[PDB]
Amino acid sequence: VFRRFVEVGRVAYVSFGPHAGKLVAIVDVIDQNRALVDGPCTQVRRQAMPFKCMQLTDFILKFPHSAHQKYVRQAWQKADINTKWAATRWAKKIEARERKAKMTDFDRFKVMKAKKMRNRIIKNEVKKLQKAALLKASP
Amino acid sequence: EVQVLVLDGRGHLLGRLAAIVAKQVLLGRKVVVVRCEGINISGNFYRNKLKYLAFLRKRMNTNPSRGPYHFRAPSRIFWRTVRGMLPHKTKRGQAALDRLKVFDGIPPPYDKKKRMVVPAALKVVRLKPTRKFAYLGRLAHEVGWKYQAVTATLEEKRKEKAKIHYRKKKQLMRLRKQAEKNVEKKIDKYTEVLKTHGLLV
Amino acid sequence: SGRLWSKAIFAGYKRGLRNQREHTALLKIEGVYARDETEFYLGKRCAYVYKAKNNTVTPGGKPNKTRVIWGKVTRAHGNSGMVRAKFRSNLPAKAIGHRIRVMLYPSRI
Amino acid sequence: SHRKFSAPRHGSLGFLPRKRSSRHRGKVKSFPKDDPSKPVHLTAFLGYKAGMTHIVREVDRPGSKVNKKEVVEAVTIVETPPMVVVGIVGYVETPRGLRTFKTVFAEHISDECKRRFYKNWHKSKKKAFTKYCKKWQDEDGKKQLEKDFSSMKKYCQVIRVIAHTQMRLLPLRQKKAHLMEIQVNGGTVAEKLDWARERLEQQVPVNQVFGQDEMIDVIGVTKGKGYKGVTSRWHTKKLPRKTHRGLRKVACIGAWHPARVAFSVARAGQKGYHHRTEINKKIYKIGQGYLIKDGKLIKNNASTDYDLSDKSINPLGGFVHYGEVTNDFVMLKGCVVGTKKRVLTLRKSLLV
Amino acid sequence: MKTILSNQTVDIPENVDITLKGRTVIVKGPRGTLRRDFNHINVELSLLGKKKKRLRVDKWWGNRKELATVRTICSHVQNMIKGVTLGFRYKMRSVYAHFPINVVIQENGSLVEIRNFLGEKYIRRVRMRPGVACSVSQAQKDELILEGNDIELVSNSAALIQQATTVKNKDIRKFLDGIYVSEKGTVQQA
RNA sequence: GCUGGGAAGGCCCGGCGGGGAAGGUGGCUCGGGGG
RNA sequence: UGGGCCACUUUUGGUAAGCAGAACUGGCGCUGCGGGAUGAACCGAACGCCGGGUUAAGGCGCCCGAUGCCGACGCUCAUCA
RNA sequence: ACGUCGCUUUUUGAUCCUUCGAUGUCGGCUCUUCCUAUCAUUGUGAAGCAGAAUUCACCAAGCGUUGGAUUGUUCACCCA
RNA sequence: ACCAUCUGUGGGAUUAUGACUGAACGCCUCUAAGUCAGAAUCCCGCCCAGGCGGAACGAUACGGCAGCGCCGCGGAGCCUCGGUUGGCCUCGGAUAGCCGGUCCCCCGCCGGGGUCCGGUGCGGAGUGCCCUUCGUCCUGGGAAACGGGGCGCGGCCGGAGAGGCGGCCGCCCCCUCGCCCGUCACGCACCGCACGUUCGUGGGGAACCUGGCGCUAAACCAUUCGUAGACGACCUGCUUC
Ligand SMILES: [K+]
Ligand SMILES: [K+]
Ligand SMILES: [K+]
Ligand SMILES: [K+]
Ligand SMILES: [K+]
Ligand SMILES: [K+]
Ligand SMILES: [K+]
Ligand SMILES: [K+]
Ligand SMILES: [K+]
Ligand SMILES: [Mg+2]
Ligand SMILES: [Mg+2]
Ligand SMILES: [Mg+2]
Ligand SMILES: [Mg+2]
Ligand SMILES: [Mg+2]
Ligand SMILES: [Mg+2]
Ligand SMILES: [Mg+2]
Ligand SMILES: [Mg+2]
Ligand SMILES: [Mg+2]
Ligand SMILES: [Mg+2]
Ligand SMILES: [Mg+2]
Ligand SMILES: [Mg+2]
Ligand SMILES: [Mg+2]
Ligand SMILES: [Mg+2]
Ligand SMILES: [Mg+2]
Ligand SMILES: [Mg+2]
Ligand SMILES: [Mg+2]
Ligand SMILES: [Mg+2]
Ligand SMILES: [Mg+2]
Ligand SMILES: [Mg+2]
Ligand SMILES: [Mg+2]
Ligand SMILES: [Mg+2]
Ligand SMILES: [Mg+2]
Repeated sequence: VFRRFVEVGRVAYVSFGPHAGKLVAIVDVIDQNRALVDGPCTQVRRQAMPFKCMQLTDFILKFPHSAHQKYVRQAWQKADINTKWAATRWAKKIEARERKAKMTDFDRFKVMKAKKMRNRIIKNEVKKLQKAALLKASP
Repeated sequence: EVQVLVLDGRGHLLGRLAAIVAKQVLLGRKVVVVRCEGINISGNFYRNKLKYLAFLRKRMNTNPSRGPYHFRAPSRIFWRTVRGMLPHKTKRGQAALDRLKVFDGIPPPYDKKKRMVVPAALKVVRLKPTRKFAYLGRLAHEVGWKYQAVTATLEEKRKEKAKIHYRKKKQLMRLRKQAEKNVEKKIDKYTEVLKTHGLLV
Repeated sequence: SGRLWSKAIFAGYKRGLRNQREHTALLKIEGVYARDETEFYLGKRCAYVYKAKNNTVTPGGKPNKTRVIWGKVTRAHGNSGMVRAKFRSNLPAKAIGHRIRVMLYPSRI
Repeated sequence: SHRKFSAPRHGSLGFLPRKRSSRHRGKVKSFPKDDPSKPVHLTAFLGYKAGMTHIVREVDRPGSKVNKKEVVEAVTIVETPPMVVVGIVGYVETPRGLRTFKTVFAEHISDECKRRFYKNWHKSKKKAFTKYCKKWQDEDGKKQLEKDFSSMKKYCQVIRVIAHTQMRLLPLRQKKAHLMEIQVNGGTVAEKLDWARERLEQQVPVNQVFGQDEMIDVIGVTKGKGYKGVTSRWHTKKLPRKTHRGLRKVACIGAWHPARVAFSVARAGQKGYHHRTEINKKIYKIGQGYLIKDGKLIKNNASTDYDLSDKSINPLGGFVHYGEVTNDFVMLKGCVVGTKKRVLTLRKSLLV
Repeated sequence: MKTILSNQTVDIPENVDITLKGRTVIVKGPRGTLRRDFNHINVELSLLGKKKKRLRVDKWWGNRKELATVRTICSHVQNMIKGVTLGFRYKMRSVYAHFPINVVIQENGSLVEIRNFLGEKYIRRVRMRPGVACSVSQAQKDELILEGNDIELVSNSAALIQQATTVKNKDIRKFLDGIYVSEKGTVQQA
């Protein structure tokens, strides 16, 4: 059933806390509740971190457990996570959620205008498809 | 809010849901709870049945017709639980209690309306998966409730009619997605505006 | 052409369990469910608008049955987005659980 | 301290509101459980307590001292002229109980039935159901009537027929008929509506409801006794003759605590005119009632195949405080609640 | 202490296949189909091999009480494989001192009639569970053969017969009469 | 500002090295798989 | 005024006592207020009439002000928790 | 057994907090309800339980637990 | 009047206990997960009462000006009660899993399964969606033109758990408008200021005028009955064959 696992090299996304919104790599695990955590290319220095604020991604790096930050950074940079992360639907929903929050009053007005026209054109075509599909005369 | 809050009672713990509903009605909000037979109580069933049987024992020795009134319907059981969390002997509390409407099953006014959920009172998040719980409908049935079978048949009828609505809703959505593909050239101008501002990823 | 005020609820007076201080009221503002979000509403004018039987003069309008007790948000109450408000006259107890409008007038933005 | 010697309590607490019945007829309160496998039939009937007599029969009970032995047995005669069906009621099962869905009344409601709808038939102008009977003739009304039957057929779970007795066949002073909802059991809802529809305005004799030597339940109101003391109402022990302020009392009506008089203590009040249902009353005979084919035939009422005498069930000089029994009658074993000419409800046994 | 992983694997034979729908194991052997859900246990079920058909049960972060359920599921699954491949056969002997216990098997082996248990006139009517067939053996004089696919149902059907023939108000050490499960075994003997 | 004139840590593949190992990499051995 | 009573601790008689008798300090009596649901004596704190701020002891599911913290680590299932 | 830990308030003491401008003081009679530490009855387990009988224990207070002689008696004792 | 006679009832979850399967503890085990049987106990049924609790149905006020119902938002107004300040018209649910889509198979043209393809910190997302209000006048480009709006009529269908609601046609009568981007100017621009902005033609009570369609009754007292009864109350009768 399970597809994403806590393991050495597993890249996790920080949901809350001082490092919310960052990507980190799991270097080691301690006492079932915390893990040795290091994001050298995402500005998170090595430190303990509860598993509760983590959300596992699909990226797994290859380095030995408790390896130095240099080797984690080399593994992170080779097959770079930063560009791969930005291309996922997960990240671009985070980005879309961010730009919607920063939308100003003028942008809200222009979105209201664009949404109005888009919905009327779409909902026109829905009626046309409905009316077309209504012509069913067959035994 | 000024509109009525319709809460689905299935999967919700009795006391946890009652605490939320009690503060809502004290804040002037109208709350409707449906499917009170689907409400859960933590602890194995036998234990929770003993608690109500102990409640049944509390009666005025001199005149039971005046004593505590033991309601056997799940909706009235939940209603009494909320009443224990309101100042029901003051005019403010009586006004709040009159803002609560409780139902077994989902009656015709609310069967066609969307029903809310309180995560802080849900069994799946509030209760460990290895713990035992009891269904309010079963507890009510075995302590005096008389309408478990008819409510089940009517709930099964309601579910069949809801499936038809969901298939029409899904068919409509499929047609809308096809429409978006059909009119894409005359829509990309407004699609781009939505995407720049976080709507329509 | 618009609501132009935030919806708030007069939950009750500032109080201990067995002592009630009626000069200040605790308001629950809709959508504000944490203390860190109450900063916007501090100092904002709040109004308890109600109707009575006899007509009263309306500023810039014909007399009608609408009356109002004005106030303002003073500070945050608790950790869950409640605010304390002072009104020119202590709010009547019949208004508990009813509408209080927050005006946005003294804007700091 | 504990009472010195044990003794069972006087009277039952299952009949506690020892009050006058709110009704005079005696309602069924529980019809036999319906199973669609059985044929469509009626479950209840109304009769009138004519009087009592006794019979001689032969007992066929093996292993008994009375096997192949004559016995005499008190029987009650309940005059049962045929019902007239004048309506149909539909019920729908709800999580709040059964609620009446729709009622359809037949055309041509008899005057004796229409008297039930009035408190002063003398000063009345007999307008009841005058505008309702017209919808049985016009086209809008008939279409609306067909919709009502169709809605009953698709939404109702149990149906009942409103049937009334025939006063003018009785020897009583009362001309106001008695109406009862009689449940229809045994079949689909469509089948029991078709059965009920074709019995509208018709007569249902007691033969079609009950049969020979079957056990039925009798529902009625007991004889009134007025306001009575504890000695008669609860059959408590009479106090010794030396008692100062009265001996037909209960000496202690409670202890110091709970500091109130409890609901279980015997106290003076109404006795009689209580609603009661007695189960397991055997039908010893269903009498044919008087007939005229060429001459007055009265034999069948009280003639037995051993007796062969041209005599009616009516005693010599008539049933005391009732009159003469002319219609159908049911001969029940034993005694039955109520005074003479008291309306009784006969219900099919709920038991197997 | 919470153990990270407690796992155990059962080996599925070739003539029987196992299909998983969540924690619902469907076993489709030559003798029929056995289906049973385990949604009351929070475990992970996986079909491993396409060649040898391994089924692995895993519990993650389990306490002592819920590590005990790992082998319970495996044992239950192994009985499903055993039931649909060989079946379950319970042999019961009717022991008596004086009154012989007359057993009559009614429709399709689903009803059992016990007549003369301890010489009393009451007739014991024990209904077999669905999918369980009772019969009178032709090998020994006083045997009952209970055959079926589910060990739960076959054994509970046998317990129903055994508990029906219970001596009461007497010394059970002296009045040993009754019908008792003699051996528990399979059909087809493989 | 002080501290062990902070402790760790980052970069300089830290370079000349030495030693230790194991929650043992590669390799090798044994046992189970995909062409 | 010359009837006292209560609490920590020490302490005599008594099986013990919301019993009887002493020592020491504080209290109630003479004292309201916050908390202990409730309560002479406990905990906090002693009081003119008020506004603002902050606390004590005690609390922050709902009654009922305050956790509506993405609180931390464990322990515990009770058919009289 | 020697020891030792409890429970109860249906005994009797101990105390004197309430009542001395008054809470009618024994027993019986009558009547209701409650408890269980179960005599009987229902369902069970155990035996030095062959059967019959009896004893120990469990769930258990739904139901019942009587007529009399002597005594004001509560108690007691006997008859059935 | 046990001093005569008649009648007195079914089910469910389960206790004790005895078991099944089965680990823990490669054995065993009634227990841990999961199951079975199980009683004067418990709950309900049967039975008694029937809520400041509902339902269905009937009849609903004159022979004279006399009361009432429905239809009209029909109008002019009074007295009184105030709340509120966009909507969401619905799968079932699982949580050691879900959601969507598609070809073959089976069910009488859609569902139901088996592949296969996607999504899953839910984006076919309630952290969401829909509607979005300054109004008009010149004036072009796009959207549409298979359009809109008629308390216009008429017909039909679906909804019963409290349906008090929703939908679809036919005919008719009007706008080429209304939606987006532009051109073009105007409107009390009331000279900084609050109760503004909606639901709303709100609820309730008397009363006037205005048209149409309709209705012409009961209850109580008094009298009587005695199936009833302290009194109330209750069961009854009172010009037709
Ligand atoms: K207003
Ligand atoms: K006594
Ligand atoms: K002095
Ligand atoms: K002195
Ligand atoms: K004592
Ligand atoms: K005393
Ligand atoms: K005294
Ligand atoms: K005596
Ligand atoms: K005596
Ligand atoms: Mg006794
Ligand atoms: Mg005297
Ligand atoms: Mg084994
Ligand atoms: Mg014996
Ligand atoms: Mg003195
Ligand atoms: Mg002194
Ligand atoms: Mg002292
Ligand atoms: Mg003293
Ligand atoms: Mg003094
Ligand atoms: Mg002093
Ligand atoms: Mg003080
Ligand atoms: Mg205090
Ligand atoms: Mg306390
Ligand atoms: Mg202050
Ligand atoms: Mg508190
Ligand atoms: Mg609060
Ligand atoms: Mg006194
Ligand atoms: Mg006195
Ligand atoms: Mg007194
Ligand atoms: Mg006991
Ligand atoms: Mg008698
Ligand atoms: Mg057991
Ligand atoms: Mg069972």
